[PDB]
Amino acid sequence: VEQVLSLEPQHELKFRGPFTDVVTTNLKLGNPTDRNVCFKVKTTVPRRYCVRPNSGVIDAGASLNVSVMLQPFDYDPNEKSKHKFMVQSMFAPPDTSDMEAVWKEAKPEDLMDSKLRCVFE
Amino acid sequence: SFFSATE
Repeated sequence: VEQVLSLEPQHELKFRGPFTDVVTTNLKLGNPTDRNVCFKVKTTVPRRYCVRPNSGVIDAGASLNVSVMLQPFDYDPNEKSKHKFMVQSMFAPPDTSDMEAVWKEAKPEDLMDSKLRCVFE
Repeated sequence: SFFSATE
């Protein structure tokens, strides 16, 4: 199922040092359609990043800049990959603003997944 | 494997 959002970057999030401090990089999500689109940002290491906003609605025709903040470290050595992100999107149903139940209700063909890899430079 | 990111 094709991602209707535009992503910039679309494949790799690049984080430049120093890695003793937070490193913020941008993820721009653009909605070229005539419908509002809900989105969620997920990662394999949620304790290592602060992502703002991490979910929400992008109105028809609008873009949103998501701040992805790599923290210096966390206390979770049992986190598998520190390096994978995913943007999940779905159209907002017309008469709906309780996004939580929408996501639960969603059929797999209604969910659009875009994966990204983090690279530390 | 993927978890909701937090702010």
